[PDB]
Amino acid sequence: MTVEPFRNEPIETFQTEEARRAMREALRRVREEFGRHYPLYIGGEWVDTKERMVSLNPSAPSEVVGTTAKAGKAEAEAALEAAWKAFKTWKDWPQEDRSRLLLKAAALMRRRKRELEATLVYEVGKNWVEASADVAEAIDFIEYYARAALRYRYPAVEVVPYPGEDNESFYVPLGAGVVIAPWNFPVAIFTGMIVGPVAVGNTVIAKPAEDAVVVGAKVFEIFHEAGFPPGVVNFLPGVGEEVGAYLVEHPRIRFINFTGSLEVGLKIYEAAGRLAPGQTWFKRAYVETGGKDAIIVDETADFDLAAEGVVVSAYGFQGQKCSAASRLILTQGAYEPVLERVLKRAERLSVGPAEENPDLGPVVSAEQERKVLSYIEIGKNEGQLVLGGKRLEGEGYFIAPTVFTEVPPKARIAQEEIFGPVLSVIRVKDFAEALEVANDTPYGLTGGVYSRKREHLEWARREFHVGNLYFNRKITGALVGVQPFGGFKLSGTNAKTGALDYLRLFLEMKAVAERF
Amino acid sequence: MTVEPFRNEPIETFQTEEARRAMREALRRVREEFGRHYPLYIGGEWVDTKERMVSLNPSAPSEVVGTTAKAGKAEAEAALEAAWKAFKTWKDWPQEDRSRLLLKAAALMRRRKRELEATLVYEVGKNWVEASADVAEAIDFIEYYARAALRYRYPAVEVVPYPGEDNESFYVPLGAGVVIAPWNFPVAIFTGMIVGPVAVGNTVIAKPAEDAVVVGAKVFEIFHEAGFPPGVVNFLPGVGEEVGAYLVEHPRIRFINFTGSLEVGLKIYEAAGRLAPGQTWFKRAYVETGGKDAIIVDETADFDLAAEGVVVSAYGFQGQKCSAASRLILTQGAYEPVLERVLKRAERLSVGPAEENPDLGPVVSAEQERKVLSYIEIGKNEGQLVLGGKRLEGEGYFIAPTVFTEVPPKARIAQEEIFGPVLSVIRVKDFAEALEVANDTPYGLTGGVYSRKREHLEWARREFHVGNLYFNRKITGALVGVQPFGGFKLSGTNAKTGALDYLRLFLEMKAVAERF
Amino acid sequence: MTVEPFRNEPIETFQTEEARRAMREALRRVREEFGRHYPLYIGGEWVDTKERMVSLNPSAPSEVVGTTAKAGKAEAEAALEAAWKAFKTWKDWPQEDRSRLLLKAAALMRRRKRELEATLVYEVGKNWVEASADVAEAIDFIEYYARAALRYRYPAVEVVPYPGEDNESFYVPLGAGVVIAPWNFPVAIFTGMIVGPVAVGNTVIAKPAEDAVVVGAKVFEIFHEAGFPPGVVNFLPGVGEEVGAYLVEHPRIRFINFTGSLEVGLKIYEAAGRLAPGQTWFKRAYVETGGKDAIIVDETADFDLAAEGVVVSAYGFQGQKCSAASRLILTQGAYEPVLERVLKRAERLSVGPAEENPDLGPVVSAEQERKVLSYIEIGKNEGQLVLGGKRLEGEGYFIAPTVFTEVPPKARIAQEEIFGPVLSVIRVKDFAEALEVANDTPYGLTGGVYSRKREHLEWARREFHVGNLYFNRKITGALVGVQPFGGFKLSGTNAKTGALDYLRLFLEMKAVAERF
Ligand SMILES: [Cl-]
Ligand SMILES: [Cl-]
Ligand SMILES: [Cl-]
Repeated sequence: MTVEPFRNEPIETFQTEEARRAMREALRRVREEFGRHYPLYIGGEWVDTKERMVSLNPSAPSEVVGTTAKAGKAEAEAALEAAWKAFKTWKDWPQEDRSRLLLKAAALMRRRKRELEATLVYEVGKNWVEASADVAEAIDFIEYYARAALRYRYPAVEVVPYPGEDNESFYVPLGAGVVIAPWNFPVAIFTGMIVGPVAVGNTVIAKPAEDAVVVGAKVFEIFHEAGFPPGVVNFLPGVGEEVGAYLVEHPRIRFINFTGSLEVGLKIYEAAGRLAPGQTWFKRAYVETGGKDAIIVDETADFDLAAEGVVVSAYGFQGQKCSAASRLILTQGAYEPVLERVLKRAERLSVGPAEENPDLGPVVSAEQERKVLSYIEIGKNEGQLVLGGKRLEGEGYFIAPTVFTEVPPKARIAQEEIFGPVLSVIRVKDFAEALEVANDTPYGLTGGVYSRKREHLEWARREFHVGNLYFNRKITGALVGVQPFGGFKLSGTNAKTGALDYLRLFLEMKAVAERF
Repeated sequence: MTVEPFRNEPIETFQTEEARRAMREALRRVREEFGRHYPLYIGGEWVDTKERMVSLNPSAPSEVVGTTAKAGKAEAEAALEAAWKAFKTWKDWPQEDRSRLLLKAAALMRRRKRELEATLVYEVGKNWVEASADVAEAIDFIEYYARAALRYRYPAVEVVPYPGEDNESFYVPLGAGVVIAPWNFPVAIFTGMIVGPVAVGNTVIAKPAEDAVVVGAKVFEIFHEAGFPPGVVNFLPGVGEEVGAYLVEHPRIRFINFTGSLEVGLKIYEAAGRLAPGQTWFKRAYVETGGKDAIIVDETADFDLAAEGVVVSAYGFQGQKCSAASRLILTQGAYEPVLERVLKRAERLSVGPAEENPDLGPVVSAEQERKVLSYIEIGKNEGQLVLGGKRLEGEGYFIAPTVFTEVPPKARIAQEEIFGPVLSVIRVKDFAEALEVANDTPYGLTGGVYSRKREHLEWARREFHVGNLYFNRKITGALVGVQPFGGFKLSGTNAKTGALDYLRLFLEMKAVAERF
Repeated sequence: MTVEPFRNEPIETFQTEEARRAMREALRRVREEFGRHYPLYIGGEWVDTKERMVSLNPSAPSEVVGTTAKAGKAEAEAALEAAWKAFKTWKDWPQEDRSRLLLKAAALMRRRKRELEATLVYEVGKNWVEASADVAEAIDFIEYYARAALRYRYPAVEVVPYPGEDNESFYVPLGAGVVIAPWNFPVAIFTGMIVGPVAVGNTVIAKPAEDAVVVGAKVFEIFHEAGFPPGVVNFLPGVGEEVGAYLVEHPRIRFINFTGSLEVGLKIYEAAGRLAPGQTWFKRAYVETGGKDAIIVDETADFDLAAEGVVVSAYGFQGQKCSAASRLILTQGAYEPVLERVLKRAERLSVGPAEENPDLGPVVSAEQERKVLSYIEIGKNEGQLVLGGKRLEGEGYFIAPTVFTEVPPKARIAQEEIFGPVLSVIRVKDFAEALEVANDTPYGLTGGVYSRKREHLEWARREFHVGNLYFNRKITGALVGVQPFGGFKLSGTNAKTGALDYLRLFLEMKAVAERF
């Protein structure tokens, strides 16, 4: 290697005066910047449009964080032309050259770290630390994929030799594809889904989520300054069901990288399986679709340690994470002790404008608020409400940390992804039944077990069917490189991000033999 | 990694009827082409000249084996322009591509093996087996270097990482250089010295020895058919002192790869150290300059095995090898037993036209004959002639296997390289004195020890100062890859051919750092 | 390994009170030591002489930092006898034993770090940080070569196996050689050129530069305390053209390791190519001969970052570095913005006695002052003087940072190494022409490019023909292990210091086969 061994970007806690000072100034500059307009980015240049996308401050929705241009079918076609044209030469860049480009991008992102975090606080309502972890993760994706990509450099395939011939197998990129990102990790997942494919030679048209178009534009400012060739990466903020669907169904889109709801993921995967008119390849579609994550606690666990991890896992970023603990499965012996600790901890959580660095900020939008409050009403008819369950006063979309107990395993609130600060507690007899209930959902993304009994931990290691399992610690915050992230069942296609395998998904192999 | 592991090309022994049949047919085809004229090869095409070179059959010098063009200064300049023009793009070829080209050349040579061996027999007087080993070695050089070159591909240097930077070191070729080859291994060494530098990106101007211009041209027929780009390899048969010296002293020759006499090697090394008018680099000159190799035998040895190895080493190819055993150092207890056995074996050696596969063919030329006969006369005044020492009947330059005994260590025939079938026998007290006499010459190429005493063998491993040492076996016929070949002291610059280290000599290193 | 992974010795910045305190005390003790006399070091003992070498303080030349004995031909012969005698056994030391000796030497040097830096400040006029980097580099050479040498331990050569035989190839040291060092890095390069050869079994006679004999003696005090066997390393301060030339031309000197001017390097390389009377080997000569290093800046660069790097690169240690940026090539779009920033930065540079830790100390000697002022006069007739260009008031050899602009690419000041604080600015149309001008000098040591355009950086990576290339950072201060140091063309033989390959230059290979 020609760079130092990968290390995860430290997540800022803001305990020191220097950190608080830097963050206050970043928050103030971003705030003073409200209302700014960001154009589309196609073929290496910013391109404006007549229509626009508006991004509001979830902590005070009367405030416009900023606006962006709006991509329709015409802009989609333009981006496609630029991306395919760019692919023609981008695919031939030595891998070392492409990786150095990503490393430059990571360096530029790191320098604008505070600013990006501040933008997350205002645009999507993350408190300070949640914002810091998001940006740190994005930096990690770039650093990790830059190095990982070199493991696939020409000619990387291990083959069996043959007398009188040279037999060489190597990987080549797929082409131009589309990236459709979520709003909950608008810098991290947005960046990761883009730079992975791009690092190995693909070109990308990125479609940021409606609620996070501004931070997406700022990421592209970094790509532009880094110097990615025209067409290699394109920014197309717009409506998913419109320009997003258009690209997914397009005959000239080689692959689709998607992270979001199961509803949309199911549509994309189905569409990808169809041969659009004139299409000349079988589309590849990678989808990460969330889950209904549970944390199990048995009577041998450290109850205080468990309650702490459950609260962090269930309410971090208002429970708006595909990794969030939305289910708490407690064995008979641990039910009371753990539930009482969880409630005492959760009732002390603060809720307020994200800029104030509360424990919980607001949910991301009115629509999200509607969805979460709606599930709370359903919950009142399925389980026992024992904490919160209501909207708080204020313009922002504030929902109090909520807890339902005595919830039936097959209740809607114990099966459907709510994506809000709502925890469903399920009582079970023992560990065996705990695993039963844990596995009995259509998902399989994250999971956790708090227990001191080795046999239960090792049993879960083999039988708790989730892609990311954690013992005696929070089940959120998967670190790039450390914990390959991706699930099973309806949580997606198991495309592990922050793992060597991720890049192989954006490559195809060629075997060339020469008989001398 | 994309081809089978390296293996040495089997040396044909002609023990089967099919092998003999094939050789007889190759000999017929080759002699039926004795009238052919081979032009120069410059910039991808054969270019003829007014003057010419004539090659005779040393087994019947009135018979012409062929003629070639004769390169002068004008042709040297033409080749130089073509080689530098080619270097500009040849240096940028992926190493994998350059290696495949060599592998193709090896495959072609292997298919024309009998034809080349037959040409060696008629042009330089090698018997069948010596001819076969020569061609097999050339094939080995191509196969080995094609593979070794890949160990230096971009970016191959191991460096220490530094924070915030990419530090990449890699190898790059030198440019255009001249290869000046000997007549004793006109296919193997001629091929090795050319393909080694070429394999890693350099371009070469090859100047074959006057006595083997025809077989040198046939090697280029192979290079041409293999498809080396115009200018990469150039064929310039001509007078060493003329065209050879012109290139060596030229300010635009980047390196010189030479194998031949010490006399010429010393001149070349001195010239290489000077800055010619307008020259913009420090020239690298690699010179292998023969030796005065000895085989030591103590009283614990298997005398029959030793006598066999001595005869093989001293008279193989009429002793015209830089590795030939020209000194036989015997301790008191081994003297009589060994000398009598060597004499009995040597007196049974046949001598005659090489095509009849005798034990010994003729020496290569009238000049060589004059030199050898002169040393024989000198020997008569320094030691006691006990075998041979006469020219044999026929126009061919046949000289009988010769043995001198009671030769003083510092005698001219015990110090100077005769390059003929002349073995000097020196008697010593013990092994320690044997090592002292072995080391006391200006040379250090090959050497051997016949003994069963482990302490004597391991002692020699450390104190017998020669680049290639052999225990209880012949000291000639070093195999590519198995025995890196090159010596110490006045035997040259220790450029180990058939070894990974050989290619490093034709590369320079660049270190590029990028601060992100 | 039996030691921790190599890490570069930290370069002291002296920002903390502890560092300033330690340095002030070291400077005071060295100063109080002025006038001390150091003898020659031959055969493990200090040997005085009648004549002496005088070392003055360039910041106040009336002060004698110290004096040393003076080696003539008689002392050279004595050192040669001691070095060859020492080689006899030193070559047989297990590599692990030799490396541990170097590690001990490094530990002793590290403990006397402040003292050595202080000696550099007074003897050669380096400010505090330049002095710190010099000593840190020396420590790095010892630490790096100690480990690197183990990679060559018996039996290190990868060979192809053969049926019924043991085939073992291994490296052995060359013998006793001479090291001729420069005055600009009298601890670093002096140490590196000595310990590299010595680590693998060679013995050395070291000839320090006239202006840095005292610090050279202090290095030998460390070697002595470390315990290198008598004769392994010898200290011979004296006149280069006298005792230096004597050793270079001597028939019993096996190799020459030289760093200095191109004029002397050319003479040494030529002499090394000659066979002195009675010489029994082909001499090896490694020469690093400086350069005419340029930094290129295009219109896409961070002009502030570039101006800062240019000033550090051009004036660090008064531009008395073979790596110093003596040329600034600016494209049309970057000319004005960068030149104005360079001038504003350079005009603020302080000049004064090195002990005061100014930005620039004095040039090293009266002769150097004469040479630099002379080139300034030539510059006034070739380009436009826009800053400095004069001597400052004081006894010390102080020259103001100088800048010439509108300099013709082929002007003497844009082609010849001035080795002073003189920068030549060259205006060009674009990057293509920038590379043209950059490569058009007889040298090829260091180079740099400030640019944000990936295509220009990657183009330079392959076409800016210098051994050490840096992007968006200073082109001086190559770190051992991180950036193999050595150039192309007339900058030397490309012997990369602080790289694994460096040690191979002081070894020759032996292949020993045993047929069972
Ligand atoms: Cl599982
Ligand atoms: Cl030896
Ligand atoms: Cl280069």
